[PDB]
Amino acid sequence: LQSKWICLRLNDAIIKRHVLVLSEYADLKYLGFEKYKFFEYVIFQFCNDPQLCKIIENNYNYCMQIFKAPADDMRDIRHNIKRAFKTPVLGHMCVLSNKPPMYSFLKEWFLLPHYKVVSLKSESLTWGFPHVVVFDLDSTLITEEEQVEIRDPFVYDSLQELHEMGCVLVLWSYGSRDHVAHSMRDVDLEGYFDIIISEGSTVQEERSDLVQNSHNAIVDYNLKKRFIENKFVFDIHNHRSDNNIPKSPKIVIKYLSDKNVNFFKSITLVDDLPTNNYAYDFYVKVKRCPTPVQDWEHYHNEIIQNIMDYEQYFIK
Amino acid sequence: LESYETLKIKLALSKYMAMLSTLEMTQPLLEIFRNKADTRQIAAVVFSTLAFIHNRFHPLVTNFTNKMEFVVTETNDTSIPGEPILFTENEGVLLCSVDRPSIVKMLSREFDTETEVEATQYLTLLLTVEHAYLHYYIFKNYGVFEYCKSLTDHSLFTN
Repeated sequence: LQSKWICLRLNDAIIKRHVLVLSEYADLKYLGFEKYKFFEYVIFQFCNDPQLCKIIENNYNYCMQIFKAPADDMRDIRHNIKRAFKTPVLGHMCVLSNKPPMYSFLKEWFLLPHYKVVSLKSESLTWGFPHVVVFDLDSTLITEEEQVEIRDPFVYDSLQELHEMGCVLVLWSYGSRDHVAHSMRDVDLEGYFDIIISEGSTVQEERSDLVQNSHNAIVDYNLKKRFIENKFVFDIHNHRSDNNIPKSPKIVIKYLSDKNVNFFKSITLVDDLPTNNYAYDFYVKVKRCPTPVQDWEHYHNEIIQNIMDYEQYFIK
Repeated sequence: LESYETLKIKLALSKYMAMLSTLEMTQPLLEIFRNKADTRQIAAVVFSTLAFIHNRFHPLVTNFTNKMEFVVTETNDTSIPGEPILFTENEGVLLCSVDRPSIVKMLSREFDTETEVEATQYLTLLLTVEHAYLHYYIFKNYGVFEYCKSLTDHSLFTN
């Protein structure tokens, strides 16, 4: 159904470009006295109450924005909010620990506690606001053969070209951490990617045993790359006969914030199986390439064109 | 290899000095900032340099709102060490602070070597404006306390 939502903006917000999802408009009591001005964007469900619309209109200290969401998709939320507010870059979103909304699109998405936002930093090794992109290992850029082979020598040129643009380069796979790291050494991709992740199927649908606060990463300094361990089991989103390759945005956002990344212009998913595209803003259905094809020009120009469409849509 | 880079660097310096000379300032660069009353020359110089730097790394935009005003702070308290140039906000209007004593101490510190000394002073002033524009870029995009944080750490830009 065309879900109606109401979004509000503060003209004199203490901190800019952040989101807070509330169960209802009257949730200001949770923020309370002068502690609501921290956040910029407030969104909540609309109960088809014109009296509530009048109540909202009474608030002269904020802005009014009502729209429709045909599906509970985070992408549509971002598109509509940015279009209404004309902002080209979207910040973080927060919820209440005691009363968090149970919207479906929130699942498999990173949630920031409301108070913890004030203790962050903007350092991102970027001139300005970058994009986000992650790539698949097998059939995408690495041959399934024992000897890893480059799909296209122009891929390295494309990587440095994106670095000129400033887009964030990320690797996420599911093969063994050691094997993938040695593959990166063999292909010499040390100075290109920003985050290197594999074995993304750590989810075991944990429901009990109260196991937490157990972190141990063996960062082999043969390459000094961050060999972090995915301590996340959050594949419980909706019932299905078979589930795998969770590839959720939540993990990507966590590892981005690891480098104080908090203001990204856009994000794209580059993988073969469309199943990994759950609510990613841009999906690239890369053709399976178990052997070199050296046709990266078309896909690279597609990436550039998608970026241009994003910028033209929202900035202009 | 590095020779072409050095030539380009000196060319940037040549543009810097020629642009300064286009302001019709026969006074020596040091004596310009010696005059505390001649705040107008200092303010125009700083704004021109900031616009040029913005242009160098962002050639698209050419004109900027210079409505920001420049006050030459001369109180030791008002001065903030490390950043002799500061940009505040006054109900939406941004000001500028100039620590002339710090500038003078900067200009007369050392003579290097062992004309060109002009070039040393010019490069020093250029780097001062470099910090100025870096943190002002942070504010002009998004600064409330992130600008204050950037003052607490100017390395967040890195590159």
